Amino acid sequence: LKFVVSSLDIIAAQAGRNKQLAELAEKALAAIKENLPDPEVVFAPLQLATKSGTIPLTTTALDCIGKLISYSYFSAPSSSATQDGTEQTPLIERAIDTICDCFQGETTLVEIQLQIVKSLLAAVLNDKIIVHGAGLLKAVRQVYNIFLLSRSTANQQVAQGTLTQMVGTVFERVKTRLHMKEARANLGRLKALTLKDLEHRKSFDDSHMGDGPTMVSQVETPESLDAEDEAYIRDAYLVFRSFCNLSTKILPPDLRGQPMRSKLISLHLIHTLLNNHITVFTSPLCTIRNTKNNEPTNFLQAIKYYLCLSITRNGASSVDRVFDICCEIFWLMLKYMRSSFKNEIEVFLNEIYLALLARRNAPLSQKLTFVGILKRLCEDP
Amino acid sequence: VVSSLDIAELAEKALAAIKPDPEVVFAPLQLATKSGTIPLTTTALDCIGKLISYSYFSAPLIERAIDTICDCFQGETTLVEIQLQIVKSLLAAVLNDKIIVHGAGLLKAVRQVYNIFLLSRSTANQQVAQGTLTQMVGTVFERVKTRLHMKEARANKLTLKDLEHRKSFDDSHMGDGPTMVSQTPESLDAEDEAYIRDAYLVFRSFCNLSTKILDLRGQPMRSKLISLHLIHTLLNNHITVFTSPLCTIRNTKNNEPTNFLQAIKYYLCLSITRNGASSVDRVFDICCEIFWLMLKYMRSSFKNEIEVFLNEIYLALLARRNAPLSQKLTFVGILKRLCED
Repeated sequence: LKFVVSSLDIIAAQAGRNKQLAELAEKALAAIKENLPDPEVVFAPLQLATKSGTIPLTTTALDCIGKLISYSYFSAPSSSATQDGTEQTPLIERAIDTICDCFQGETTLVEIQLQIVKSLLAAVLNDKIIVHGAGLLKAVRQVYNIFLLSRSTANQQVAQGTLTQMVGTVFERVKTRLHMKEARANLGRLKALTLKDLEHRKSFDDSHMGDGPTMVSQVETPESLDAEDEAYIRDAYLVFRSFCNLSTKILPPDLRGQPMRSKLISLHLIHTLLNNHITVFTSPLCTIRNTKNNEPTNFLQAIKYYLCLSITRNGASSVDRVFDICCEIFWLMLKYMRSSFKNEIEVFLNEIYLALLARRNAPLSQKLTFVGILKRLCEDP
Repeated sequence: VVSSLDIAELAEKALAAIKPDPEVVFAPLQLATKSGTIPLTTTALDCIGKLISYSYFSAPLIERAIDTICDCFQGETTLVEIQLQIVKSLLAAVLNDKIIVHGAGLLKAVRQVYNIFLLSRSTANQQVAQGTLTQMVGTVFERVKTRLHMKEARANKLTLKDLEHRKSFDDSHMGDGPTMVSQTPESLDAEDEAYIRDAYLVFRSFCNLSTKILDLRGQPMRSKLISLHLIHTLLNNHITVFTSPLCTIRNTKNNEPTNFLQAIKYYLCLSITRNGASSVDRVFDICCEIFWLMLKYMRSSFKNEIEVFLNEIYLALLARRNAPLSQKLTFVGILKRLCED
């Protein structure tokens, strides 16, 4: 649009002692006058301006970059054999990297931190573009890192909110894809053991799944529907696995510290995703491909190791907030996964919860919370 | 005493012999009981029971007197007054001020009163039988408590079906035991042990009676319920006897001491295994109470079995959607007792 032009006017005006910057800006403004151009000619002064680390070069640049990514201006590398050379230089991973690189720890200016959270949000969660792979997971991790590392309470909060919206969206998109999948299956029919053992029980191989490039979808053949479904589901699995892993750290006797805040946001996000999208987890149509043999595997069976690991490490915590969030996760597992998790449920009941009830010096509130979970299970299915 | 004998040939022969030797008095009394009428049988039983309450019949002579008493019961067609008198005379025989009978003699009396309770048609008779039965077994265990009390002073993978084949203590051909009477460590050991074999035999008998596989007022269910009730009463009222590490019973094979709890383990677990998951709420609730006692006092000794019961019976129940809500809530209440203990 023209926000591109206002951005370049501000950048060229505020360039100051940086001649190269002014020159790239003006070169871009000139190139626009033929009404747009080569993505790189517009992207060069934006990128450079983000590297000054001052206001308003950096904030204006970040704003422009996020909006340009959301308008599908930038694209990802392709492996189509029908490309003729005329295609633009793919720049989306680089645009997202440029945004992410502006956060360099707690000394980064608070206005810039905020602008980074908003630009990643605009890049990742918009109405025209779906980003998959490394770019998405980088945006998500960067918003988390700002939540964890900023010394601004305000920024910690907007980051928490934005992170929640992002992980929520990744799973909502998967839920939509499964809904479509089941509609297609229906249409198709119409026409006619200890606690210590659980840390070493990983049936699903997920080596190098975090790897792989950024892809982009805009908003016909079953092979293609299956591959898209795989993209969506893989985003989901990587997000979920990430939070289980963050939840598994062991702490000694802390609530405003980074370790405890990390454990809490991880457990909270795991619980929220389970509660709001339990059908994504339990559907026998939800399938992700193993890395070793490329054989399709049930989603629940694939995340099982990480879920049980999160509970193994955090159940029986002496911190009541952590104990409570595990109780709720365990409730979901007890209610919607009795069959798939039968043995694990048995271990958690014997070695963590009943063990706690039998313990004489154990906090009474915790005991009552657990027993309350049992009563809730009696009065539901 | 003489009045009883005054109230055909043997009778007067006894009176003549008084001018006394036990057999001459025991002969007409025994014969009189076989009449099956009032007031012959009632008076004879009355007298025999009183004599056993005394030490006239003694340390086998007590067993024959008790046999004669027990033989007066031939089922529900037996006259009600005779039933009641039998219950009272057996009470007087087991619970008196001077004499404690051990072994078969004890075990014969207790089984008989139980049977009267099971077979009588008199609500009154079955109830008084129940009360006396409870008092008998309670008294046996109380006696053991006293003996242990003296003794410390003087000293100073695994499943529900495997539990049916896990018997570490062998009591094959342990038998009822010989009849003995109570009013130098070896004599003391013989005595402490005397009490302990009595207790073990009672408890085993009741677990066994509880072990049958199957309305609510019929004989099988009333048998099951009274066995479970008594088992629970013994655990609840005399737990220290079960938990005491000095309370020891000698194996039948090699006479090597074994802890009492470890000895009754098989039978207690069998009782829970067979009755734990019953669809009938009374049985379910009583088993729950027993399981509670096992949970509170035998966590160390019974860890694996408790784990088996939790996984295969109670949690299983909690997981079933079509399961009765009342049972689930009874179990969860047990767990909550575990919270606020």
